Parts: sequence; structure tokens; C-alpha cells
Amino acid sequence: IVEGSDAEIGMSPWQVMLFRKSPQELLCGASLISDRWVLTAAHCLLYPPWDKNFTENDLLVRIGKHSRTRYERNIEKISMLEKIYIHPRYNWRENLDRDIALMKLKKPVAFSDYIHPVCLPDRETAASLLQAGYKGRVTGWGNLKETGQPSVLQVVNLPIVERPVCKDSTRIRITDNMFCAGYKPDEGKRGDACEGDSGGPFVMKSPFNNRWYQMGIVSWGEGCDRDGKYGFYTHVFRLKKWIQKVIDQFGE
Amino acid sequence: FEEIPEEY
Amino acid sequence: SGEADCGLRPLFEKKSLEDKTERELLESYI
Ligand SMILES: NC(=[NH2+])NCCC[C@@H](C=O)NC(=O)CN1CCC[C@H](NS(=O)(=O)Cc2ccccc2)C1=O
Ligand SMILES: *[C@@H]1O[C@H](CO)[C@@H](O)[C@H](O)[C@H]1NC(C)=O
Repeated sequence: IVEGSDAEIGMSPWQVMLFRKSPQELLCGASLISDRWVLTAAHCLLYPPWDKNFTENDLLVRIGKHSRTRYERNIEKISMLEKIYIHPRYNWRENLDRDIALMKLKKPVAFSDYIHPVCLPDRETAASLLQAGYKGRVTGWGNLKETGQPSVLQVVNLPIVERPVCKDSTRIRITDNMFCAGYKPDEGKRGDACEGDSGGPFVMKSPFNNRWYQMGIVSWGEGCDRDGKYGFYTHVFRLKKWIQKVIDQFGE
Repeated sequence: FEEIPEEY
Repeated sequence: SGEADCGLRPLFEKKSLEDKTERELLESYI
């Protein structure tokens, strides 16, 4: 996160750290959706152009963390993965279209003041909140600058940007499975996700039932917090049916 | 990066 | 929605405490 703040303890209970076993390193962010399922970006696991292709035994998920590097002795829980599911039509060859993946834990995690699932949006929550100008919140342990690392979880609140503006800021072909967010060069407020934040959640707080809803997954961008550039996120609601399908068809 | 318990 | 007790934080919503910048979000939804 660039130009964000330190998160408060218990502020983002569904925040998950994707951790590589050896070298032991932070891979990406992710989110807890139930006691056995984690949602993240497909490119955190499979990105052939960079020879990236992790399997269940390559990683660990770390839940209820605040500190980036410390082993949070009786706060965090570490789980092993049972299975990884990448969207069948994930487009790593061109634009990261459908950048989403489900990971099923070997054993259910127990909830606590620091571990709690986020909600998945319904068509109606999506329809009233995914509006240009409305702000969401992004969290992660990623880079503080394009080109260092935070010691604690960082948070930033960013406005959703109109699709045409998103389209006109890049040469990459943008699809219905993506939305962009950030401040415009003129708003004179700034902030963004950056390397290390991928797979973390873009959330919004429903003014209706006061629950937190995950609307996006940190996906991609060009540089970080660049003027006239915007962060792009996987559109969770548009891929919800694939989400329901795998859970129903495979677990819980 | 502080080490994680070996059980993991 | 995606859970049951989903999206209500033990240390904030459940005790009726607000985080430091959540109002910024809420004030943007009109
Ligand atoms: N919000 C931002 N400004 N950036 C967030 C970047 C998060 C970061 C992981 O933590 N995600 C990635 O690096 C995904 N990714 C994969 C390869 C390089 C690419 N950036 S890029 O400038 O090459 C443009 C690009 C090329 C192909 C497909 C999508 C976008 C890209 O963004
Ligand atoms: C990804 O890894 C698995 C086996 O580890 C396999 O599906 C595949 O051939 C690997 N390489 C690619 C490009 O997915």
C-alpha cells in the first residue's frame, strides 16, 4: 500500500497472508470467506510468463496477523492448503481477466477477535455500492513505494472510478470482470495498492445492514500511485457463480 | 521474517 | 452474504465501536 496508514488491531479480520514455505516470503494478500475457504488472485499462484506456478505444498496461509514479519504467538493461525482452484478462464496470456482463485484449508479455522470472514456481495449489494465515487478500502503488507515494506498491516480508502476513465488510462484491454479505483490527478488525494498487495480484498461497508462486503481482489496496475494511473481489481460479484459452484461442488 | 513454529 | 456472522467485526460492529476512517467510506455513498 502506497500513501495508506497502519491498520488498527482487529480492523480487517478477514485479511490473510499468503506465505511461501522456502524461501519463507510474503507472496500475496487474500481473504477469509468461511472457516475453510480463502479467496485470492489467480496470478499469485499461476503466472507462466514469470515461471510462477505454486501448488498446495508450496504455501501456508496466515490468519489474524497485524505484524508483517513477526510470528504472532497466540494471535495468528497458520493453515496448510487442501486444494487450490483457479478460474478455468483465467487469462494470464493477456490481461489477467478473471484473476481469481479459491483455496480450501486442510482444517477449519476458529474465529476470534482477530479472525472473522467477510461477506460476498449479492446482486443488490453490488448494484447499490459499485458506483463511481463510492469508496472501498484496500489492505495489505505490500510495498510502500513503487521503487519500503511496512512493519504492520496498511489500509487505504479509494474511490471507484468511471469505466471510460479506467479504459482511457491504459493500453491494456479492460473487461467486465474488472473495475479500477483511485484518485484522479486533480482530486489531490492519492494512494494505491502496490507489489505485495495482490490477492488482498477491496471492501465496502453496507449502509443497509452495516456489514462489510468484499467487492474486489487486488489484481494489477502499472507502477503504483502513478498520476493518471489506477489500480485494477477482479470484480467479485461477476464471478460469484463460479465461487458458489466450487464451494458447493467441492467442500464446506 | 521471524521463523514460524516447525509444526507448520 | 458470504458467511452468516459475516462482515461484523468482533472488535468494531459487535461492540458498536467504529474504526478511525470508516466514516469516510459511509460519507461517500451520497
Ligand atoms: N494497484 C497497482 N498500481 N498495482 C497493484 C499491483 C499488484 C501486483 C501484485 O501484488 N499485481 C501484479 O503484478 C499483476 N501483474 C502481473 C504482471 C505485470 C503486470 N503489470 S504491467 O504493468 O505489466 C501491465 C499488465 C500486463 C499484463 C497483464 C496485466 C497488466 C501486473 O500488474
Ligand atoms: C502448473 O503445475 C502443475 C503441476 O505442478 C501443472 O498443471 C502444469 O503443467 C504446471 N505448469 C503450468 C503451465 O500450469
